[PDB]
Amino acid sequence: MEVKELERDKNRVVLEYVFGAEEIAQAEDKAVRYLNQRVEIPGFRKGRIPKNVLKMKLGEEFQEYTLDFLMDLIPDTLKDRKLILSPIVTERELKDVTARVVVEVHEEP
Repeated sequence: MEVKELERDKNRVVLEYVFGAEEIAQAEDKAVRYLNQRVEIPGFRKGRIPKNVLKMKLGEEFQEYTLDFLMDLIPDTLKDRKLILSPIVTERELKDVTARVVVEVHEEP
């Protein structure tokens, strides 16, 4: 969880929080949990739905939840700062794992 200051308009700042991997795990987990006590899935016991299920039967919604939990860590960061109004959240996004590789090919003619 490393934050980086973008712009500063006198007393109006705009910080950028970027969360680690493990951090997303826990956040994910808080989600998985938070949901189990709120939704029901045809084929599973109450509060027993696996993450693979939710993650696939929730679509980008589960992704939002995971982010929500990641937000909580924020408050506990501005403790030393003397604030006026509660910090707003301009934007946010969760980028899933991804791999890339380019290759060079030669054809006939």
